Amino acid sequence: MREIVHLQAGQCGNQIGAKFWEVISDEHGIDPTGTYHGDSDLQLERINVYYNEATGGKYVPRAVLVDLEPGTMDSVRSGPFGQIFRPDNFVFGQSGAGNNWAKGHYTEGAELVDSVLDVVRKEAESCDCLQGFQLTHSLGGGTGSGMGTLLISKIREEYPDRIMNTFSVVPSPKVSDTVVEPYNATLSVHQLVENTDETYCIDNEALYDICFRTLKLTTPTYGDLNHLVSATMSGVTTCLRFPGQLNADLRKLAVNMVPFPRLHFFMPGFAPLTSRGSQQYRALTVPELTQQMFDAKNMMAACDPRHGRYLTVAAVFRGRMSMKEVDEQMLNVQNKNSSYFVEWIPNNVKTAVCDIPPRGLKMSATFIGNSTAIQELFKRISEQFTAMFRRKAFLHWYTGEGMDEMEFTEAESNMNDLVSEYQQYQD
Amino acid sequence: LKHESLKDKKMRQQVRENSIELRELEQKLKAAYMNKERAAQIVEKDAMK
Amino acid sequence: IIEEERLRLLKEHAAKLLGYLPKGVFKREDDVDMLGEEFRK
Amino acid sequence: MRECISIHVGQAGVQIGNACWELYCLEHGIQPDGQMPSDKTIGGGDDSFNTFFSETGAGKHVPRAVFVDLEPTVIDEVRTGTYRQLFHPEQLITGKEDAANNYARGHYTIGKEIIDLVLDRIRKLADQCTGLQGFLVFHSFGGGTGSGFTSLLMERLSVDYGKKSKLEFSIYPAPQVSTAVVEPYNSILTTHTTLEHSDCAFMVDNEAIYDICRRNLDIERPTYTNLNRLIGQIVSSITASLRFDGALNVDLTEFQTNLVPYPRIHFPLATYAPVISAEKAYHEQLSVAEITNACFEPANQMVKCDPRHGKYMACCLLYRGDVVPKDVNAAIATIKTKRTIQFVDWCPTGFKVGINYQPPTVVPGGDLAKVQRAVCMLSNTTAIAEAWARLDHKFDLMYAKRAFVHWYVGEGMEEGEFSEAREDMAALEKDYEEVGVDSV
Amino acid sequence: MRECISIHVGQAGVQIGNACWELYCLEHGIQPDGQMPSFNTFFSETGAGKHVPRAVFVDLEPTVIDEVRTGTYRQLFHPEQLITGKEDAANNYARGHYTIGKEIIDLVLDRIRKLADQCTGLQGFLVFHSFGGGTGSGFTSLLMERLSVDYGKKSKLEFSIYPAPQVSTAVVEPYNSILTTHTTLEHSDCAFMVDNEAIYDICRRNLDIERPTYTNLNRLIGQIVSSITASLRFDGALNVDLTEFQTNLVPYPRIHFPLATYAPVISAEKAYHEQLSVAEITNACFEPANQMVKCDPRHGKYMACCLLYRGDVVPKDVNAAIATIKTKRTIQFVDWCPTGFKVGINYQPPTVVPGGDLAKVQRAVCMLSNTTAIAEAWARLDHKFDLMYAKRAFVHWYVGEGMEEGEFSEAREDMAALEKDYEEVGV
Repeated sequence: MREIVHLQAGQCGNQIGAKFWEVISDEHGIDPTGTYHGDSDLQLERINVYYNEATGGKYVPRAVLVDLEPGTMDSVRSGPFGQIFRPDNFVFGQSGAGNNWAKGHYTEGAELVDSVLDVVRKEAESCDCLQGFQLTHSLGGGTGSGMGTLLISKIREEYPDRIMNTFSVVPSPKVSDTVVEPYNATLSVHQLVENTDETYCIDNEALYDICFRTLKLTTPTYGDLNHLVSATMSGVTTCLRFPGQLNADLRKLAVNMVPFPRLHFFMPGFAPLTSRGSQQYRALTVPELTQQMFDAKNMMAACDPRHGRYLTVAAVFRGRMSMKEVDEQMLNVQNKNSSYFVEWIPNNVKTAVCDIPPRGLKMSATFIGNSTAIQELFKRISEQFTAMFRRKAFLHWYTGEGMDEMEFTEAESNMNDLVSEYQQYQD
Repeated sequence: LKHESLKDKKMRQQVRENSIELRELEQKLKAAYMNKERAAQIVEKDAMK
Repeated sequence: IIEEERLRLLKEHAAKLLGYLPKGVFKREDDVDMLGEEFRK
Repeated sequence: MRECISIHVGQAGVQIGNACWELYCLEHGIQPDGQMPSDKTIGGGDDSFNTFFSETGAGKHVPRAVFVDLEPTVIDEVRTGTYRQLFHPEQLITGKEDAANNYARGHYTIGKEIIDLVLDRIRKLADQCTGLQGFLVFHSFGGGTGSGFTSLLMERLSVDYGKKSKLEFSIYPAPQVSTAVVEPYNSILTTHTTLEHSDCAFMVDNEAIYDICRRNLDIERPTYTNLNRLIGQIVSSITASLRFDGALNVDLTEFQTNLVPYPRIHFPLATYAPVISAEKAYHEQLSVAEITNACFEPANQMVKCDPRHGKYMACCLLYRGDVVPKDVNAAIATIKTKRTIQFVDWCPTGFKVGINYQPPTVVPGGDLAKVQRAVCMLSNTTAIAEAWARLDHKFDLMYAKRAFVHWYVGEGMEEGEFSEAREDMAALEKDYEEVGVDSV
Repeated sequence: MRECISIHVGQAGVQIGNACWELYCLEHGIQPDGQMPSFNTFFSETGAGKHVPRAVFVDLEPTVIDEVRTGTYRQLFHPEQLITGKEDAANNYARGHYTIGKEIIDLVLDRIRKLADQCTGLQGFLVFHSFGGGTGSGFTSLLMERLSVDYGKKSKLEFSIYPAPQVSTAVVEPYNSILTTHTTLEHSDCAFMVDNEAIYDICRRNLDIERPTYTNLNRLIGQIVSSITASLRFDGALNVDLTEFQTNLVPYPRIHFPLATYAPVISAEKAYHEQLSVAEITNACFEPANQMVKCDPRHGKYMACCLLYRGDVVPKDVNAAIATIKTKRTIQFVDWCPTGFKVGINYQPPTVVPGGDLAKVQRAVCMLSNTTAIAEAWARLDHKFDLMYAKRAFVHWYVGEGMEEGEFSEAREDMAALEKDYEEVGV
């Protein structure tokens, strides 16, 4: 029926991806050897959305895990759920980019992308009525953001009609883990404006905020942080895999959301989040997750929405719940103030309620907000890109593979009309 | 009795030639014996010198 | 039957090849048929 | 399958690999006989040794290294030592007649009989590679083979191989206490044949390691065996990310594009922060933040050069042990916002962080202790232009009265080659001064 | 029933045959005095439990046969087989042809008759000789001519030591070498050759052995002959019969002189560190060092190349490494031989002699080349003969013992025709 092909790129992508497939498989009753051990009748019918149908009652995913370096996928051949992938799907190379977006776009990326793209059609040929794709990124690198931009445009030219989601992890601006990344995030956003039908941005600095102040962890590994993204990754697609008394699939949440087709950088969040002690003391009602899905502390990107207005706002909810009480508490959010809210679009709210929550909570909520206060995320990278580029710092590495001086300025001019395309609606 | 003997032997032979853990096993054994002989002969020629 | 034949061939040929073996000749603890001295090694 | 070819040269290169390869036989389970022992030879689940060690069909591991010098008395302590039967005997190249502390003797006269021979044993070692990550030259700016023949290898490796990484480890002659008199004629004449044909070259004084040993390791009168354990720990920590998996895995090809702003500024200096004598490791906590604050000190460098008189172009911090990366990123924000640690105003990002899981090991007899985590900083600061204002003056006084030049012009060298390689460092003393200047 | 009869003539012949028959006796399980505590290719069997070689030994100086007749192989042979003359041939082609050999050619041919009536499926003879001496030229010429006009079209293979450029012990060695090449140009099916100077260089270089004796050469020639004739005794993936070389190697009936080598000649102290795979040894066959006859390889182009592999070898490794050799276009193969090679494989690996120096290697190759390079050796071997025969040095003994002055001249022209024939089949 309506099926999803999954794509995972870069070292951050495979770390995100291996944690993502656990929270789908344990939802769907699948053991690490891939044999169905579930309990409910409704569990199994939409296994064709993500998984194939192997012999003897076995299920395998439909992910292809591209990486330049083989030193990350040997981890996920030994992972806790790292066995169920088909070994044809692992695609790997010999020479890594090494955080050079020129080398991850031109030199060995052109040599390798054939081997991925033959596997791409193979997991697309088994589809009946394919619905879209999915991608995982971190924008700061040359191996995942570098391969990813060439992995987006080459899939647009063959399947241009399908709703092609693509995640992103925008780099942390306060302290970066790389020094060459203002060339790398700015060269990738220009390719990410034009081609992707839907994107989300994730400040991993706010993930360090959201485990410290709210979740009260002491030792947050990246693997535990990729749990938090994995709730949102399964949170949006929950109408394609399950029943609904008010449903919203991927296509009903994009074309109901995006006003102008260069404006698809969103800011997500997850509302029922507590420490293990603090879960007991705090109620589980309908407004108490409306308190927290819009709560500026509990956001996921580090762009506070008191720097502008919300164009359109979404919240997919999970579990059986009443619909007066989700409406009157969404009526109240638009009406308690008119400053952070847009005049020329009369409403903002998107609502969706499924019937099966994630296991462990009676209620759940996943937030999507399309804000005008994301423009400072770009004037921050615009000034860091033009600090390096005046004296041409580090540029002698990017030039030597087939890039000239003009390829930064057009990727900065397009990067600098994006703030004004945001500033005009913001004022 | 004749049946017993013939069937048993044929089984053993063909089934060995066909399985596989055995292929790796044989390569390992042959290489080991060979290198053992090599070291022994090295020691022998040293003693001869 | 192929696993039983593999045990027969191991316990016939590999008895005296004690001090060294290649990497893939032993899997999932086949020493119990040759119990006597392989364990103490 | 990833690989390195650790090619040494010089009498101060064989004495480094003696203490370098004994570390890599301890990281793995390898005996000095070469064969793996009984416990690890039945499962065989570990294939982490393929970066450095080969593997023959009869179960013996032979490392990938060739030892070069013209002095036949420091290789002949390897063919009778503990490591007699580890190394393949065709990889210990050794010349009869010496080099005798002349650059020109080791570039034109003697070294031409071995430039062909060592480039056949190199071609064996680099032929098993599915993928070569990079070579590792260990040489010295002191004398004939370590400075002359190294320049002859650089002009023939890159012509042979080309766009392939070749890291370099090198001592640097001390400010005051050095052991030669013809020495500044060499260190000006080996930088000039390395400005083009080496992708990265680390800088170490042996004088600054003489200062850290009276200070940190609490050892009085250190010998030369205790200088090659510290350098041998760094070259473990650079290449540990190839062999053992990590959370932020940083290869060799990652470095050479991530440290150099301009293509003749490839001279980064390095340090190893948690060097503690085993008495004081019992007294001092060694967290992840406080061994990041202890690289930028005025005392834990390895080149006698205090970077207070310079602006940091970039850093490349590599971590090893048990670290969690919330607590790494808390400390790098401290060092950027601290006032004294100067950063160049065309680098607002600055850093490069790497994480690996293996804790550092302990060699028996090593003065270092077992510490749970350890870092290794790599920076190319502006302050290194001070140190050339010391060596290039010492070339100028001797060349003014034309001292010591008559051995060089008679040993197959023209007198003009001192003039063109003197004007060449009259650019690099300026080339640091144009990029340390604030923006206009 | 692939029986071959071996005759060793010349001191080079019997001193090679000592090493050859100790190698063949250790090849099977035969203890050396004859008994045993597939072998019917070289040994007849008597019902007491005794094995008799198919070998005839002959020289005209009694001491070199008598040391065999007294030494440790005294009970191997029927002791009438060790034929012995009275007066030495005295390095004289006329004496070993016309005058002295007329007493013993009848005896050796009658014992050849009795052995060929003992045999039942006869295939060929192995005549071991040199190009240096009187009984290594004249008696071998009479033996080959009489066996050709007596037995028919059966493969009389001959093995020849070859006179090196700067290495000789005689003075008159061009004279009797050009004479034996003239009169044995026609009735030998093939003539393998080896150069003592090239074996000296290989013994210095590959085997790390200084100052070699003659036993250290005859062991190598024994390994060569056993790798030739392993196919008749032991069965393999692709056997090659001994007749197949006649239709395989030689293109025209004066070009039956192929060269040989054997690639894993390596001592134990280096072969312990080095692995020697199939691609390694077949690439190593084609060095100018590791050949066994001194001719400059690069000045000649190849005609045909018959490889014999021995031991554990998988045929795709061979079939890939052959094309890998072919495509280089510096190993010049002639433009009327697109087939190039001819390959055989046998299972049983090369064996080891007690008191030996070649390391026990699992697989080995013996390659039989047919080059154009040996025109330089024929040019120089005609030139030395031309230098001496300008003023009639050493001729008066041979003309007092049986040829006129013109027969040296007609042998000169009948040998120079061959040097023109290479330029014919080269251009």
